[PDB]
Amino acid sequence: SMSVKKPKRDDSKDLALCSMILTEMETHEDAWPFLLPVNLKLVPGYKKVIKKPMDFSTIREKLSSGQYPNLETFALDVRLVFDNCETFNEDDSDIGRAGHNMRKYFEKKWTDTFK
Repeated sequence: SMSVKKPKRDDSKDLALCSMILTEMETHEDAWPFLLPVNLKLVPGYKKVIKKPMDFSTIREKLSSGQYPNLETFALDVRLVFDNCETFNEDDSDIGRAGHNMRKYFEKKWTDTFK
């Protein structure tokens, strides 16, 4: 509350650490479905169904241009990529499996880096 704060955590490396996580996600062999925005002209249904499209290149652009106010907002976008994936793709499909793989891969890097 006013003049009553938990000890100040060092957040000075967060931008650099998120960047590294995101690079590792970009270079994973199963990243291919998430590297670029889904083409809303070429994929029927996607624009109407998926209210907040997200992908790694968009995350990268936001990260590099100071559009994430904090760690949590970066993690929410990353998770959105996989939530979107699950909404649109069957679990038993190459893309559905990629999504589950990448979320697991992500959450581990996340826990190891920040928890």
